[PDB]
Amino acid sequence: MVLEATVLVIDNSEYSRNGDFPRTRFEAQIDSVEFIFQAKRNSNPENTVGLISGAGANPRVLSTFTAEFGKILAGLHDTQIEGKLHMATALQIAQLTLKHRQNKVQHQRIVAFVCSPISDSRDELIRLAKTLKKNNVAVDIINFGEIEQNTELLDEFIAAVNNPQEETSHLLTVTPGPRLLYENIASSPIILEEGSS
Amino acid sequence: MSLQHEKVTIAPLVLLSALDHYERTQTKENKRCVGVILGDANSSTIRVTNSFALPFEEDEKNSDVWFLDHNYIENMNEMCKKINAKEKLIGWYHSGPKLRASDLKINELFKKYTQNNPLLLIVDVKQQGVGLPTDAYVAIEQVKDDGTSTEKTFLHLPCTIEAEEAEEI
Amino acid sequence: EIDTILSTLRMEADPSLHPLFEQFEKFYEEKLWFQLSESLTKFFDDAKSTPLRLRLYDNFVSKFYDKINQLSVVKYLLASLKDSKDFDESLKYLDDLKAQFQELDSKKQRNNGSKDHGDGILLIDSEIARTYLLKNDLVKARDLLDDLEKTLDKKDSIPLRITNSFYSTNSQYFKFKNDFNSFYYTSLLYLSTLEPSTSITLAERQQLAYDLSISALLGDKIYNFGELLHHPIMETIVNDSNYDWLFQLLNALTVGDFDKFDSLIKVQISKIPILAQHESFLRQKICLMTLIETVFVKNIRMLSFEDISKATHLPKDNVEHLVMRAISLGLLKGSIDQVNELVTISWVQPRIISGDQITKMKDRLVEWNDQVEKLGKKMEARGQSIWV
Repeated sequence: MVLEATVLVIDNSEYSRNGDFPRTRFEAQIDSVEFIFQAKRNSNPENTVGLISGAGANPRVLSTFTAEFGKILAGLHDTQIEGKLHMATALQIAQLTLKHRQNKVQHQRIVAFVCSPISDSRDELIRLAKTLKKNNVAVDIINFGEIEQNTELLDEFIAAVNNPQEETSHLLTVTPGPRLLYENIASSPIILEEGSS
Repeated sequence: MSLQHEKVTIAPLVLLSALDHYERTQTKENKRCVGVILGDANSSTIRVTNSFALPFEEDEKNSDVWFLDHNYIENMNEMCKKINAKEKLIGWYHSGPKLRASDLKINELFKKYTQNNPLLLIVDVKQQGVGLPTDAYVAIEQVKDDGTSTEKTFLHLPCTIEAEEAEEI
Repeated sequence: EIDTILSTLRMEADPSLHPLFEQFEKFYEEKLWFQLSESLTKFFDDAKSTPLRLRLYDNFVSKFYDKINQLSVVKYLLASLKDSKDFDESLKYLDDLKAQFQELDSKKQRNNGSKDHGDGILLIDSEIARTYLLKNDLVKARDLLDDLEKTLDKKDSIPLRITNSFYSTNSQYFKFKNDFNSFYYTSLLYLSTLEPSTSITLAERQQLAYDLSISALLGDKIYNFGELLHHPIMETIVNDSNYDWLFQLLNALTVGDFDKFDSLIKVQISKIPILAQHESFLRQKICLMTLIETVFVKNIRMLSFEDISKATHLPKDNVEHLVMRAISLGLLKGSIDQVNELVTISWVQPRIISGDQITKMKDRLVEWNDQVEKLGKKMEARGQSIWV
């Protein structure tokens, strides 16, 4: 919704080669990202988007907060998929991006795609869940990596981040079978999100 | 990407430019300033003329998490040619006090820019040493004969000066 | 479609490989084609000698080329066709898959937008060189190896997989010539860089351990004896009758013991005739080792010939010849006095490090540190008035 800066975490993994979403999950993310950018822009023109990845041996800033849709897209061609995502750093890298923005009038928000069973420790990320809300960052976990037969670390994180605050975390679970990733996010709330001051 | 490397000659301007840049970002007190480093490369002695600051954030609990504005650099290079059209990207300076093991990950990102293997020029900001208060390293990837896999590791290059007539006087 | 082929191949296969067959079927259905790839790796590691392998890979390569991990896919085949015994067949099959890849990267490289397929072309190209080497065509292999060599060096970061395949061509090629010193250096590079997932077997690894040891015993500028003892392949392979006497010969050399060397070689020279047709290197090596060793560990860089006579247990005629030969080899450098009966050295060839040797050099620095330190104090006390 309005009055928001957005860090999109795109998951670069080899679990994004699963053709559970046609054709492949990575290429489904290519369409999805472009929409999410446009949607936030027409709601309120102070919304800008930055892009980070999981890619590398350590995640990386590919795009700083920018008003250009084409730089986000360009960032997607740049990043490789042999890389692999680790949650613990990806959360922290994103907060650093939220400290350098084009519009310091907006508020701080993360949207995170997960295509991977995250083998990172649950207990570790629970400390980081409590870091975000002190920095006044919310994270939305778009989850379809851990419905692949792993336990849900995510349930715990979403509850911990939630606190009376206008930035509110939201949990989406998406059906793994074919419906076209971009469609499932588009038809579900991405601008009907509401605050909890 | 050239492996053409033997030495590093350093303009006095670089050392000084990087000393102020560290304190004007105000990433100091065990927080690093990392900027781009500009000069000639693709020759045995790497000739370093100039440096600029880059916006940078250093998580001090985890030096393995940082902020680097990738876009900006492309913007900056266009301005570097105005100054001198032999300035091109050749690396990034570190502000000491010495080499670290968080430097390899930062080095990665700097491979999308340089036509030479990214230089790490440690500008000591305290002025320690028995020669020039600089060390120089470059990242080279090489097999190890001990029995372990291919690592990327920093080999030292000597530090030296040479200077233009205008600069020296 | 492919499902019926899996079930008939599952039936024929081993009990060990039956549970791995079930998993390809389940994962195909569930559309999680990445965990599909991991099961295949474990299958291809221990399917080296069963016939099921060629058919299984032929099924999957057709359907997925970039919807599984490309590097592994090619690596399987290289191993598939080394274990084959029909080489005119292997050569076709590789060539046909190469053709497909060159067509493939026109559509798919841009469609995916972050996956190249050109690393796969190089991976096939390495094996076609080795195929010529199995047929005893050394020239053709070299023409493919020169192309691989240029590409590899341009890269400033290397995949382990490609440079492993690069070294594999070289090592088989040098030993057809029977070049010990060339073969040895190559094989060190190959073991060091090895992949996390080995399609390289322990049988080949035990062979490589044997070849290296022949090269060292039969070498003349190889003083890497402790390097073998400081690399897992030879120091952990001590386990068979064949590698017990052999391991001892490499230890005998390092300490410089001549009586044990002789006792083992008397047993073994009969049993294996390869030692019986290169004996000259073999018995001379232990004399050279002791010769380079002595000069290095002493502060002085000159030895009497009487000191050489004792230590290598040779006549005074051959003590002089041993020095000549060493310098020709370029292990020691200097000048020879026959008329002060000295050898005066100016160069030692770098050789092994060992706990022992580490300490020997340390001491020399303390002693030289004392010479520096006390002098600077003489000079400080002198000309005190003038330090401006």
